Amino acid sequence: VGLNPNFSFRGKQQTRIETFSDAVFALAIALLVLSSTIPETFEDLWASMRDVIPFAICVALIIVIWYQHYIFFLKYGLQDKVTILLNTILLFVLLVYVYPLKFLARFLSEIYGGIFGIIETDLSRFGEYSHQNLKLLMVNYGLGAFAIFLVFSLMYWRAYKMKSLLDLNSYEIFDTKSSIIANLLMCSVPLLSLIITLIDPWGNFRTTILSGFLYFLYVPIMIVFGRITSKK
Amino acid sequence: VGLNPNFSFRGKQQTRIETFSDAVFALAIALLVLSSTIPETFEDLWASMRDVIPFAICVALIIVIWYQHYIFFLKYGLQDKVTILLNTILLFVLLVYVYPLKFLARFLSEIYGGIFGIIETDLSRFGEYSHQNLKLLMVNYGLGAFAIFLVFSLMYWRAYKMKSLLDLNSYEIFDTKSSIIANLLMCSVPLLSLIITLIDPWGNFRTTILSGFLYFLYVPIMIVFGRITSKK
Amino acid sequence: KTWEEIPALDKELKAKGKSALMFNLQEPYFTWPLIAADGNAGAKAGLTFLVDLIKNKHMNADTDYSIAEAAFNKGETAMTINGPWAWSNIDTSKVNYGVTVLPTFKGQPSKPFVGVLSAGINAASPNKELAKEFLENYLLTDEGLEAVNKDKPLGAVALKSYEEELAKDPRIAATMENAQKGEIMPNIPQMSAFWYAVRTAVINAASGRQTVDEALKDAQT
Amino acid sequence: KLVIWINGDKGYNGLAEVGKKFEKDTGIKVTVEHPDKLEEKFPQVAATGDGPDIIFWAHDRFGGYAQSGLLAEITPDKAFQDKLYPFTWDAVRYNGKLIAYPIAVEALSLIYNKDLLPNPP
Ligand SMILES: OC[C@H]1O[C@H](O[C@H]2[C@H](O)[C@@H](O)[C@@H](O)O[C@@H]2CO)[C@H](O)[C@@H](O)[C@@H]1O
Ligand SMILES: [K+]
Repeated sequence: VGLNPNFSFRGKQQTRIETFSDAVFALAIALLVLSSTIPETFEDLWASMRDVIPFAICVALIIVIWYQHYIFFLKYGLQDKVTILLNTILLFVLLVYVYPLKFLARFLSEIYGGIFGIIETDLSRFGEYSHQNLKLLMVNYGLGAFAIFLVFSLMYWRAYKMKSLLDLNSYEIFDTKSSIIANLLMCSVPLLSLIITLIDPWGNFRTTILSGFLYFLYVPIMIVFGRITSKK
Repeated sequence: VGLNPNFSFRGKQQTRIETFSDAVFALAIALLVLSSTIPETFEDLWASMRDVIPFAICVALIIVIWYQHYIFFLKYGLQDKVTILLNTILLFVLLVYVYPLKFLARFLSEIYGGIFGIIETDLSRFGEYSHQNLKLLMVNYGLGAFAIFLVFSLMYWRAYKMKSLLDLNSYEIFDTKSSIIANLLMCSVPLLSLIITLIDPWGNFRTTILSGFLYFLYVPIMIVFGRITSKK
Repeated sequence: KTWEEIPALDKELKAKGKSALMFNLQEPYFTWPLIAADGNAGAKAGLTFLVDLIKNKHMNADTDYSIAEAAFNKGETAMTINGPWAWSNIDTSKVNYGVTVLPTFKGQPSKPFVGVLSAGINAASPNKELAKEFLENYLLTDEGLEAVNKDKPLGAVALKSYEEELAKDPRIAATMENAQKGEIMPNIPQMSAFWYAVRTAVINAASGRQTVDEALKDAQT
Repeated sequence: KLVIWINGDKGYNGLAEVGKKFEKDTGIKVTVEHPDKLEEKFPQVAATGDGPDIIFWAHDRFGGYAQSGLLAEITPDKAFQDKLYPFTWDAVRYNGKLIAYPIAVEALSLIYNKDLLPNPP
C-alpha cells in the first residue's frame, strides 16, 4: 500500500483537496472516453472500438499522474494555500491537455498502425504534416509534460520548506529531497526537447527526430543528469 | 450490509481508490442517460421516454458491477499498485463499453419490442443486419463481459497472494478462493460465445444463434463447469 | 527563516502581549551563532544586530537561561534558542513545540558551535578502574544511554547502535542540520580564555558600556 | 506428587495453571518440569529410576518408548475418545495399541517482520 516503511503517512484521512482532486481525475478520464459520439448504427460501433488503443494510452497516462498525487497527499497530508495553488495549477494543466492527448493518441496510433501493418487509413484527416506543425506538436506536448513534473517538484519543495511543521524525521527528509530530484529529472527531458525544437538547429524534420528521440532515451538520459550531479 | 458473518471487513474506511471509483461509476450511469439531447418540443419529449427501457437495462448492469466493486474493497481494503492497475483496467473497460451498451440496449429493445407486439418501428436505422455485423456484435460484447469477470478474478487472486499480509483467517481464505472461482466461471460463458463466433463453424446465422443462446443457459452452463472440477 | 525578519514579527507579537524570541544572552554559546553567521567584518555585523535588538526593546538586557526557558514554557515567547536537554521540560508543559534550523543572517547561516558531551576520569582519583567499568559496561550501552535520554535528551548519541532511533526523531534531524551548519570546537587549552573574552564582550555591548568596534579589539588581544 | 515432563519451548506455566485447578478439586500436587534433552533423558531415567508420571513430546519419539516397554497402554472411554479428531488418534497408535493422548498438530511456518519485509519471499 505504501512506498516507504520509514515514512509516517500524515494523509490517511481524506480531505476536501483530495476529494475535489479525485473528482477532477475521474472526470478527465471519463470525459476523454465519453466525449465521443454515441453510435447510432453498426458502422459507428466498429469505428468507436478503433478508439480503445488511443484511450488506453491516455488513461494509463492520467492514472500515473493520479498515483503521484495520491502518494504526495498520503505522505504529507498538506492542505495550505500554497499547496492548494500548486494543486490547482496541476489539475489545470491536466484539464487543458485532456482533449489534446486524445488527438495525439489517435495520431500516433495511426502512425504506429501504418508501421506494423495493422491498418492503412489516411492521415490527411489530421491536416497537413508540415515542419511548423510537427515542431508545434513537440513544443505543445513537451511543455505539458515539463509543467506536470515541474509542479510535482514544487509541491515536494513546499513540503520540504515545512519539514519542521510536519515533524519530518531523517528518513522522511531524505525521501522528500529524493522526490524533488526525481521530479526535476523527469522534468528535464521534455524541457530539453522543447528547447531544441524552439531553437531549430537544422531548419528541417531532423530537429523533430532528435526532439522525439529524447523520450525513447528517457531512462538513460535521466541517469546521465543524475550521474553528473553525483560525480561533481 | 455484509455478505459473510465470518469476514472481517478491512475496508470500512473510505479511501481515494474507492472515491475515484465512485466518481467513475456515477459518471458512467449519469452520462449514459444525460448524453441524450435535450427535448425542445413535445415530440422530442415522447421520443426521449422510449429510451427508459434501454437505460434501465444499462443502469441495472452497471450497478451490478459497482456492487462487486463495493464488496471487494470492503473485504480487503486494498490500495497497492497492482490493485490500482487492475482497478484501472476495470474502469477503463466499463468506460469504453458505456456508449456501446446504450447502442445494444436500444437495438435489443426494438427486437424484443417487435416480438411482444408493443411497437413496429424500423431497424434500418441501425444499419444492415449482415452475418459479419451480427458476429462482431457477439464478439464485441462478449469480449467486454469476459474482461470484466476476468479482472474481478485477478483482483481476488491479488488478495489471495497477500493473504498473510492481510491476516486472512481460514474462513476468509475460503471466501477469497470461492470468489476467484465464481468470477472465472462467470468469465467462461462470454469466452465460450466469443470463441464459437470467431471460429464460425456453420458460416451463417446458426453460429450467432448458438453464441447468443449460451447467455440464456448461463446458470446451467456455470453449474456444468463447476460440476466438472468437483467430479474430477 | 532569517534573523532580519524577527523585528517585524516582534512588533506583531508585542501588540498581542507576547515576545518573539527569548534566549540566554549571558552565556556566549547562545549568542555565538549570530556573531559567527558571516565570519573581522562578520563579527561586527552579527553583534551590531544583536545590540540593535536590545536597543529596540525587542529583547531584555539581562535575559538568562531561567527567565528565557520559563517564558517559552509558559507560552509568553514564540521562540527560543536551546539544546536537546531543554526538550523534556517543554514536553512537561502544554506547549506544542517545534525544533528547527537556526535563522540565517546576511543570507548565510548562523554557525552554532558543536559540542561533544564527554566523560573524563580525574587524574587524582583512586577509583580509575571502577569508573572505567561504569563508563564502558553500564553508561555507554543502549540501556544506559536510554536511561539518561528519557530524563533529559542527550542529542545525537555517539553509540553506533542508536542510529535508527536518532533518525526517527524530528528534533534530532533539526539538531544535525544546525551541527552541519556549525563547527566542532577545538579542545585547545586557550578555549577558556577565549570564552571569557567573548562572555565579557557580549555582556558589555548588551548592557551599554563598550562599543561593538571596541569589543572585538579587547577580545582579539 | 504428579510430575510432568514437557519441553521448555512449550507452555509449562499454563500447564501448571491446569495442574493448580486439579489440586483444588482433588488434593494432588502437579509440578511441571522442563529438563534439557528430555527426549533422550526420559528413556534412560524412566527405565531405571522413577522419572515422570506423564511425558510430553511429538508422537515420533513414542514408538521407540512403546517398543522398549516404557509406556502404559491408553484406555480412554468412547465418549472421551469421540471428543478428539479420529486422525489425531492414529498418530498415537503403535501395533494396534494407543500409546499416548493427542494434544495438537505442529508444523513449522515462515515467520516474517511485515515492517522490514511486506511482500516476503
Ligand atoms: O557559554 C559558553 C560555554 O559554552 C559551552 O558550554 C555549554 C555546554 O556545552 C552545553 O552543554 C550547555 O549546557 O551550555 C553551556 C553554556 O551555557 C562550552 O562548552 C563552554 O566551554 C563555554 O564555557
Ligand atoms: K456534451
